[PDB]
Amino acid sequence: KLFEHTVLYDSGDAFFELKGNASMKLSPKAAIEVCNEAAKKGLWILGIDGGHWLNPGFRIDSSASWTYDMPEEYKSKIPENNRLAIENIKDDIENGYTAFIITLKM
Amino acid sequence: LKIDQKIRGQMPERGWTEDDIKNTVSNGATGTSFDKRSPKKTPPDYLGRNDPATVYGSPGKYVVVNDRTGEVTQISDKTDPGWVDDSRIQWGN
Repeated sequence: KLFEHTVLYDSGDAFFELKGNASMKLSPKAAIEVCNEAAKKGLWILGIDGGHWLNPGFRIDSSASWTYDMPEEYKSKIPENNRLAIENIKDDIENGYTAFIITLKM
Repeated sequence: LKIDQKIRGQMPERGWTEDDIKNTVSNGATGTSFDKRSPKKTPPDYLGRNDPATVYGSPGKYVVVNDRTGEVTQISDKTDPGWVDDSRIQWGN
């Protein structure tokens, strides 16, 4: 990997610059940034895994796993995919989750 | 086994190949977990999940499968030596 598993990245830019798809640990702030950049890039968000950052260490919680399979005609639905993804992250924050891993269709 | 688009996309980024998953599962159950996902976690149908799950593999290198649907619900990141196993996993049973 081009990034460190021992680091909780706080900027969405790191996700793209360091190729963190489906693997990089993101702070809540960074997770939202990645979702917004995904939309701007025309990328569908397939899933978001929520968990806790243990300073250091990521512990995934399967009950926080959000999944949205991409339909055939998906481009016009990206805005909704984005909205639901961000709503999901905000709901996880309300539930005490402190880190996320995002999977985009790339 | 059922592998959705999300898991398929995660596989190459988490060190798993189609064969790795199949082999790990064929080796037999090594633990149990549960697939509890609220309706909002499963767009666009929003059915959610409330099913027992089985774990295959070992710490840091495991796959979780929904007992009812056959869906792979989680795959560990084998590229992360510090991956902390999901708290719901109970090894042995």
